[PDB]
Amino acid sequence: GIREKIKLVSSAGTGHFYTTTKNKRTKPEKLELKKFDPVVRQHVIYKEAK
Amino acid sequence: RNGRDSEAKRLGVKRFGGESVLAGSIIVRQRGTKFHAGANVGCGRDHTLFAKADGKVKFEVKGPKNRKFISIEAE
Amino acid sequence: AKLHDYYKDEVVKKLMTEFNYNSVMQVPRVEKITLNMGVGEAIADKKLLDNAAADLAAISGQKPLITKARKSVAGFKIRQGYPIGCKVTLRGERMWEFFERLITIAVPRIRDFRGLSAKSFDGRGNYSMGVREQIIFPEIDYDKVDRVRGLDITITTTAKSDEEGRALLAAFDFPFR
Amino acid sequence: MKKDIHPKYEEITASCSCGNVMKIRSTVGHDLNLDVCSKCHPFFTGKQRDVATGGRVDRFNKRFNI
Amino acid sequence: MLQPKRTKFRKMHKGRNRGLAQGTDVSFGSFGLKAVGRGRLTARQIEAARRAMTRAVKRQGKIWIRVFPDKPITEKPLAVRMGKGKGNVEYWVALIQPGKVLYEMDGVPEELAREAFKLAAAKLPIKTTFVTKTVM
Amino acid sequence: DKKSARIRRATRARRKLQELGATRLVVHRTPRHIYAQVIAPNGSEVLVAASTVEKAIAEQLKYTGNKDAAAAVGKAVAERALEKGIKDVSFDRSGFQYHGRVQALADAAREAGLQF
Amino acid sequence: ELRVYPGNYDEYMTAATQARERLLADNAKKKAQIAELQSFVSRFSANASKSRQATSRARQIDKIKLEEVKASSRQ
RNA sequence: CGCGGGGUUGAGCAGCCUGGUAGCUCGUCGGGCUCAUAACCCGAAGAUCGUCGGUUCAAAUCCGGCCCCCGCAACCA
RNA sequence: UGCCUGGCGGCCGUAGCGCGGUGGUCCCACCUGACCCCAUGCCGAACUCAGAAGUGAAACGCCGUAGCGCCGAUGGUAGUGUGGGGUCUCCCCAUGCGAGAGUAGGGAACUGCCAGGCA
RNA sequence: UCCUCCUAAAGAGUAACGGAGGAGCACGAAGGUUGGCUAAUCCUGGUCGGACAUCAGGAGGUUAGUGCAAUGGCAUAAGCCAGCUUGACUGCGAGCGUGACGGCGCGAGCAGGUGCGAAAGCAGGUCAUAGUGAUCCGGUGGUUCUGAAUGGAAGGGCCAUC
RNA sequence: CCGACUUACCAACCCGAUGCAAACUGCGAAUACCGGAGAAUGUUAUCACGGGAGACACACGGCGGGUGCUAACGUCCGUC
Ligand SMILES: *C(=O)[C@H](CCSC)NC=O
Ligand SMILES: [Mg+2]
Ligand SMILES: [Mg+2]
Ligand SMILES: [Mg+2]
Ligand SMILES: [Mg+2]
Ligand SMILES: [Mg+2]
Ligand SMILES: [Mg+2]
Ligand SMILES: [Mg+2]
Ligand SMILES: [Mg+2]
Ligand SMILES: [Mg+2]
Ligand SMILES: [Mg+2]
Ligand SMILES: [Mg+2]
Ligand SMILES: [Mg+2]
Ligand SMILES: [Mg+2]
Repeated sequence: GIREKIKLVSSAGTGHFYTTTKNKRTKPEKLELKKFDPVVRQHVIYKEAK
Repeated sequence: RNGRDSEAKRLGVKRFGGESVLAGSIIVRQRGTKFHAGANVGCGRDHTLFAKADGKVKFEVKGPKNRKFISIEAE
Repeated sequence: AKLHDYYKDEVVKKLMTEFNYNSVMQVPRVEKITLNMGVGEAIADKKLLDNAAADLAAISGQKPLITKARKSVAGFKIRQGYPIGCKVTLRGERMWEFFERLITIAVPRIRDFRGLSAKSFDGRGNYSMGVREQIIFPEIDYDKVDRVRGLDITITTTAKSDEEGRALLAAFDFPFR
Repeated sequence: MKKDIHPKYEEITASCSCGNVMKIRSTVGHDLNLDVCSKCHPFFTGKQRDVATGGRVDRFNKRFNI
Repeated sequence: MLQPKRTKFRKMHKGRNRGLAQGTDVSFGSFGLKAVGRGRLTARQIEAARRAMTRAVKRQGKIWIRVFPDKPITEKPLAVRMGKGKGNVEYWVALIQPGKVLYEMDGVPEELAREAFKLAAAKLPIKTTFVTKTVM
Repeated sequence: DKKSARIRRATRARRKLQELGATRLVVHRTPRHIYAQVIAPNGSEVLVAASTVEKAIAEQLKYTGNKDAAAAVGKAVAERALEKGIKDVSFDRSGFQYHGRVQALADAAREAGLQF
Repeated sequence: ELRVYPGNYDEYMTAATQARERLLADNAKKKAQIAELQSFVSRFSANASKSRQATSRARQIDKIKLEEVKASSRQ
């Protein structure tokens, strides 16, 4: 509805992304969560893009 | 204005007392937590008590508030 | 403090002889003094609550706690969480000092002095009192003041009887009737 | 206390117009002189002298010059 | 008439009517009209029988009505096919079992309460009887 | 009340230790003494008991009931348990904050040879 | 949205004014022939023997579909 | 009570189109003009936005209930 | 061995409330102070630290009392499985199971592992 | 189409144009962990302040609360605050529950890398059950898996996703 | 102003007694159901896999019930 989809692209250099939904009215800035990257097998930072 | 209902959820005790259950088998499918998890049983996010080690189910009443507890004998 | 040592020196003996006690720790004693102001309206002027807290902090040198609405009562257009008043609880040295410097100079400054009522009791030996204005304390100097905000003072003691609560504050030279 | 969030509290010597030296602590920092405190307050005569206005009988009689 | 001023739900199941009753003793007054039959009893027959009770004594004595309808009874209108919903609430009945003491009065002579009950027993659809207070 | 509001503060971790089946080192702290005891997994019978109220640790200490006193009783249970064959326990908090003389009890016991 | 109008300042003024005014007139026409259609749909579509005469217009209101109008940011 | 509509100052109507602003025409009241009424010019008045509720920082506007009025429908053999 | 106190349980109102009394050598609580280890949406009130001057008032423990809470028969009543019957929108007979409420009454716990003080 | 209660006859299931209410979401905290906390409602005393705002004492005991309807729950709190954080992880998964099938649900434990905590430990989203649609066709990213003589490439496949 | 007085009138919370409920429960059966042990009996009556089907318009009667008017050889469920 109002909460639409974004993807958290990996900042470990590879092509990997988790998918989540974010309320774009209240939060206008990106998401920054440390999430597991299985290609490199370590916890890197995961910025959002689309 | 009426005539709506939901599919039955098939709750209730699955393995009654005295039944020799294997490991990981569901014992009670619950909605709240009417039966509390005792010894060698768990409690999922759905509140479904499941055997955590094979044996014989045991229903018992204990605790300050006369709660219903489910245990397992290591047999 | 001064009033604390006055108490422990002579009021203990006075009350012991007046109530035929047998242990020192049985005499009623003051336990805390809580002074609060319910500013009523802060929804209109959110800063007036800040100014009221500043007034209370000037009156008693402790930063007040801002007490917020408990239930969303519909009469006065408030909801849960709205800041409604400010409160200070004083214990020990600060309690005794404020008690002394109230009863000595702040009380006589009320216009048309009468003497505080003797029936202002909750029934368990704890006293309550209003002031109707705060200028009577020496801590307001007619500069930032815009309202005539007052205080509400509750002296809570370990007295277990209304009569004992009467006598405890009477023995301290309270301006009674 | 909680590390300098309260107004400054120090000992001051506030005296009355009738002498009345007291050693107190207050958050003013400047000495204060004021009216009579309860140490010498007219709390027993300030009320007995308050009733002075009233009664035109004696005013009529003092006007009885004729 | 009689009616629950408020009800949690608009319509109620037909249900059944079995077993004996619980209000079997005269507890407020001194003479009572104990039911002997069975069957639901409307709220128009409560008032049409109380009016005969209050008219025979003509002022004398309190009377107690120890029964209350609190049971809605629906009724499909005329010339309407079956189904397509439940009916419309029309009246309220008090399910009466044998033994249920219906009315009781007090302060009047026995021979006059017998005649007032007999006048009010003829407006009811169930067999009734006369019962006096006991010591238990 | 302070003891009802503290036993309530302890019932959470007490029961988790029971369902994990763990022998627990339970502490009780008093403004005058400090007690410690190792308790069997069933929670009913004790194994090792040592406290500053004991006349074997009372005179060695200048004062019973400070961080120094707690440190001494810490070594008392740890050595006592090791002679009894118990190496793994769980520190039961009893609602007291792990901050003061309670902490000095665990630190002395942990370092002295006990493992938790 | 940025939409490029060739020309000059006056050219943009006249172009924007003319286009917005024609849009707010297309809207009027669509509103009129939707309201008239909906009048017929409300009159019919419940008649017992003429019910199926509102369904050739119920589907035609579904084909006019006035275009989205967004509030001008001038104010 | 099955489907739509509206209740706003004394009368008839905008304002509800995406919450902050109660308005227009006639009418009522007080002056002026006139020999006097009308017309005309000046000034002001009055309304709980049908009534009770809910999100709302605010409501009339958004939502819900209740009443009043105004239109359609309650089929064929 | 006996009594009292502290900790951890078993058991969970026959075990909990209310009223009267009682205990400070040990233990427990209150208590003195607080720059500091720590803390308060403010307040050493709570959490926490250093120690013992006083009390047993408050709390707590213990004892006694039925005013409540609580437990609760026997007999009867209701219901009901199977087989029969009736004037069959409700019941009865044979037989097996047999409540709920209420009545007489019971009743202000019992017990285990350690560690102290005095026996 | 999905969820909750009753009819439903004390395991599960069970129909009608039977009786009553909801859903087509919300949340980078309203998730994780650690530490702490305990309500409604009336009685007395006080400046405005009154039946009801804030304060103090007592009675009460969860009659409060839960982002959202109902039921089942919850004090060890699943209810209320505060610090740090991203387990709202990747690959698997003994064993079960419920489905005619498509499928849906619960899950101890193992391997890799984190978070909170002194530690034992808890964490694979939220107190639980609603918040959702198969296949075809096509889009974007990664990947020598294939590449119609051979080297490439288009195009297929595979993984994530619209 | 104060409420100065008066009420034949209404009246919540509580206390004692008497009732009612499918969507009430501080209580609570008979049956039914799940699991275990044991005899007697029953041409395996049980399970699994495989070849072939038919059937998915049911009706009445007893018991428990919705709807109906506790009307219908009425209508919709559970069990025999
Ligand atoms: C309509 O139903 C009537 C029936 C009679 S025909 C035998 N007439 C039709 O035309
Ligand atoms: Mg069932
Ligand atoms: Mg059944
Ligand atoms: Mg939550
Ligand atoms: Mg916690
Ligand atoms: Mg939580
Ligand atoms: Mg939820
Ligand atoms: Mg090639
Ligand atoms: Mg390719
Ligand atoms: Mg078919
Ligand atoms: Mg069929
Ligand atoms: Mg059939
Ligand atoms: Mg038939
Ligand atoms: Mg048929």
